[PDB]
Amino acid sequence: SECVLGQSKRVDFCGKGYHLMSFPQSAPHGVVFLHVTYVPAQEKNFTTA
Amino acid sequence: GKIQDSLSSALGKLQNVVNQNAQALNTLVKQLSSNFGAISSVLNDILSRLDPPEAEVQIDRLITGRLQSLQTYVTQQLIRAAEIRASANLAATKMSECVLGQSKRVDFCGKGYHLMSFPQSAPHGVVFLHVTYVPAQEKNFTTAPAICHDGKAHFPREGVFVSNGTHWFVTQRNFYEPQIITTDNTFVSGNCDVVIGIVNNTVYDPLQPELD
Amino acid sequence: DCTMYICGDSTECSNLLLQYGSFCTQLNRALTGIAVEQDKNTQEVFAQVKQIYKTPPIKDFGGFNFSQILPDPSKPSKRSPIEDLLFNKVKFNGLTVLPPLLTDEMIAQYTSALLAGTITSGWTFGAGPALQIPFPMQMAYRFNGIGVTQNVLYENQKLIANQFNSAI
Amino acid sequence: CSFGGVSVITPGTNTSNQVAVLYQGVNCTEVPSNVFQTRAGCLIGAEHVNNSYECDIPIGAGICASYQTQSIIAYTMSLGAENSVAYSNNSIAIPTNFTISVTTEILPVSMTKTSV
Amino acid sequence: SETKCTLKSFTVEKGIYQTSNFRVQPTESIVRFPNITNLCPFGEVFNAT
Ligand SMILES: *[C@@H]1O[C@H](CO)[C@@H](O[C@@H]2O[C@H](CO)[C@@H](O)[C@H](O)[C@H]2NC(C)=O)[C@H](O)[C@H]1NC(C)=O
Ligand SMILES: *[C@@H]1O[C@H](CO)[C@@H](O[C@@H]2O[C@H](CO)[C@@H](O)[C@H](O)[C@H]2NC(C)=O)[C@H](O)[C@H]1NC(C)=O
Ligand SMILES: *[C@@H]1O[C@H](CO)[C@@H](O[C@@H]2O[C@H](CO)[C@@H](O)[C@H](O)[C@H]2NC(C)=O)[C@H](O)[C@H]1NC(C)=O
Ligand SMILES: *[C@@H]1O[C@H](CO)[C@@H](O[C@@H]2O[C@H](CO)[C@@H](O)[C@H](O)[C@H]2NC(C)=O)[C@H](O)[C@H]1NC(C)=O
Ligand SMILES: *[C@@H]1O[C@H](CO)[C@@H](O[C@@H]2O[C@H](CO)[C@@H](O)[C@H](O)[C@H]2NC(C)=O)[C@H](O)[C@H]1NC(C)=O
Ligand SMILES: *[C@@H]1O[C@H](CO)[C@@H](O[C@@H]2O[C@H](CO)[C@@H](O)[C@H](O)[C@H]2NC(C)=O)[C@H](O)[C@H]1NC(C)=O
Ligand SMILES: *[C@@H]1O[C@H](CO)[C@@H](O[C@@H]2O[C@H](CO)[C@@H](O)[C@H](O)[C@H]2NC(C)=O)[C@H](O)[C@H]1NC(C)=O
Ligand SMILES: *[C@@H]1O[C@H](CO)[C@@H](O)[C@H](O)[C@H]1NC(C)=O
Ligand SMILES: *[C@@H]1O[C@H](CO)[C@@H](O)[C@H](O)[C@H]1NC(C)=O
Ligand SMILES: *[C@@H]1O[C@H](CO)[C@@H](O)[C@H](O)[C@H]1NC(C)=O
Ligand SMILES: *[C@@H]1O[C@H](CO)[C@@H](O)[C@H](O)[C@H]1NC(C)=O
Repeated sequence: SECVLGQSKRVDFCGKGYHLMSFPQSAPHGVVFLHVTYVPAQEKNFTTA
Repeated sequence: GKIQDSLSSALGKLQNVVNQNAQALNTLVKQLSSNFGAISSVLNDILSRLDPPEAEVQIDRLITGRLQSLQTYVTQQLIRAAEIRASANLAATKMSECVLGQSKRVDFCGKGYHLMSFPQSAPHGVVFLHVTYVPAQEKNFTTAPAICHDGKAHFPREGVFVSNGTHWFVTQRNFYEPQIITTDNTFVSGNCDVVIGIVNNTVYDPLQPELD
Repeated sequence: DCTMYICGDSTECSNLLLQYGSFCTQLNRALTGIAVEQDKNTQEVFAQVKQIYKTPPIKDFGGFNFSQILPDPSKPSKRSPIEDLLFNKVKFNGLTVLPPLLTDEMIAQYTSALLAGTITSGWTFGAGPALQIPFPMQMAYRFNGIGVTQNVLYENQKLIANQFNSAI
Repeated sequence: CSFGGVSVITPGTNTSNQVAVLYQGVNCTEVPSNVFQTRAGCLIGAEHVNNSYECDIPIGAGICASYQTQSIIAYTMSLGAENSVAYSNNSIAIPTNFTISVTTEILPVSMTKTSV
Repeated sequence: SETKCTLKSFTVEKGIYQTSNFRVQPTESIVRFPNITNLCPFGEVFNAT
């Protein structure tokens, strides 16, 4: 309901990172969720105020 | 007004827990009339046609059976209570998140977009009345991701660019309410040759005429 | 079958076991409840969709490529490539195995419809009628939901689509 | 041998007194009209149709029964309607109205406290 | 009627009910065995000198 039919803001409920979207696949007696997330990269430091 | 009709004319989840408990309590009492391999089911019948050395062996056969049956009753109640406990834990979370708040979780407080919830008490449980918003009566338009104007690319601040066939407007995404594209409801970033799907159209400046 | 596991054919056993009351009726009720719960588990996970949605015959999704997870038309089961990989990795004395109510063809057909709903309508089919939107614009709506400004998607569309494709 | 449970399918005595019978995972040639073989056993007293409806009484392996066409029939359940989204690379649908809907949800919180 | 008896009621509501069992029946008893054999004399056990 919450990761395939919508976008979640709950932390770590749909993978690591900021949840973008999720796709379901059927397994024998089970389900597999492929979670697509956004992960930030290559940071620089700055002065701030 | 329709909840009232549909109920007055559905509480199976509450009926089932009542039925299960009664069906178990009856099976417990109906076991007080089995022999388990004895001469009768009555202690006043083994204590009346047997001497004490022979009635011990027949009383123990009843004791073992009745202990087994009582302990089976007590195991199945632990397993049924662990399931009622999880249901009540979900009801306590729905009372917090749908009645004292507005939830954004999809399909947690009804089907649609949650507006509000109302609780009602039931015999051994709770009924939630979920009020949600459902969109209706859709039309198609044609879209673009950005608008090119003066060599710049414009994106909507909080909407979508749509076209009724010949003209270009901005709406909000869930309710159709078109507006003229101006520099107050769009923002600029970059030149209009890296986005794919840009269309050419004029972005209206409110100061430029009015001042002049 | 409690009686056939215990006694088992013999008749001297059945009359002796009749003396224990309803011990075997309780056990069959307990096992039948479990078996009825297993179908409701699957109905609650997979039958979460009103209609059986289909993807259009083109695959113009903004450079995004979903071919490894869409159904395979050249198969009796119509599973996808990854659902085929997952399915290759996983009578007695009164004992019996009942079949599930849903075939796994039906389960694969529920999952492909959930997939085509998402790729074509975003999140609108989960709250009502499915409203089509182009995939790049839906991806840009989702970038807003994590707090990134939506030109970051449109100016990096090709790179973002390549990264998705390599991760898949 | 072929031992197995016997189940009775009824539309409810407040509708009819006809009945169908499932011999579970028994080959339908060794049971002792409509005899129909299922992946779940041999069904007697229901006719097999070619339509597909929403599931009514679940038989198993995709087969359901209903009191429609009476008597008892067999078939393969229906997953649901069929909706076809007119997706394109530059088309959008936007709603022009709404409905306010209200639904119910029932939950057990307690059971009876017994002592022995 | 077998359903009404299984439920112990006079009104059954719609559903599906397990009512009994079907068990094929076996006829005749074939007793197989081996060929060769003798009368196996006990006349040297009970009649020894
Ligand atoms: C931002 O600057 C900080 C220093 O203020 C960097 O942390 C230094 O990192 C180097 C290399 O890993 C270490 O040897 C130093 O000991 C760190 N400084 C301190 C005070 O511990 C940090 O790596 C910089 N990050 C970026 C993205 O530039
Ligand atoms: C949006 O436009 C599409 C494109 O025509 C409409 O979908 C078609 O509708 C006709 C008539 O209902 C069908 O015969 C086609 O099969 C549909 N799909 C196509 C052409 O790909 C749709 O009705 C429009 N939606 C709204 C809300 O007006
Ligand atoms: C798209 O909407 C515009 C509304 O801005 C329509 O254009 C106007 O239509 C009204 C009534 O027909 C006229 O009085 C105006 O002169 C038109 N122009 C403007 C600038 O307002 C246009 O007809 C619509 N197009 C379609 C295909 O429905
Ligand atoms: C959108 O507007 C720009 C600028 O008005 C158009 O760019 C011109 O296109 C013509 C025809 O291809 C060329 O001859 C000019 O040299 C272009 N000028 C510039 C500054 O690029 C652009 O073609 C328009 N887009 C569409 C689809 O009509
Ligand atoms: C989607 O990705 C698949 C890869 O998983 C592409 O199929 C492969 O394409 C390469 C060349 O691009 C071939 O060498 C492989 O044999 C293909 N594998 C197959 C067909 O199973 C597929 O072409 C991509 N889709 C699009 C539209 O490009
Ligand atoms: C939005 O939908 C409502 C219905 O939910 C429309 O209002 C109905 O209009 C019809 C015809 O005028 C009346 O017979 C009904 O009594 C109205 N319903 C109610 C609850 O008042 C409304 O007209 C629609 N709006 C638009 C712009 O289409
Ligand atoms: C031991 O020898 C005696 C003597 O023959 C056997 O007695 C014979 O038994 C059979 C069967 O009971 C009779 O038909 C004969 O008439 C008996 N013979 C006599 C002379 O009376 C006896 O059976 C032998 N013991 C065993 C174990 O075979
Ligand atoms: C959309 O697809 C059409 C093909 O009909 C193509 O001509 C056009 O360039 C495409 N536009 C975008 C933005 O993908
Ligand atoms: C049950 O019987 C009553 C009266 O005989 C009738 O009103 C009701 O519709 C019946 N229920 C069904 C499901 O047919
Ligand atoms: C039942 O037995 C017949 C005779 O061998 C066979 O043809 C048939 O396939 C059997 N039933 C099933 C379901 O295989
Ligand atoms: C159902 O359709 C199939 C098509 O292959 C046909 O062979 C069969 O006779 C049909 N069944 C009935 C009962 O008409």
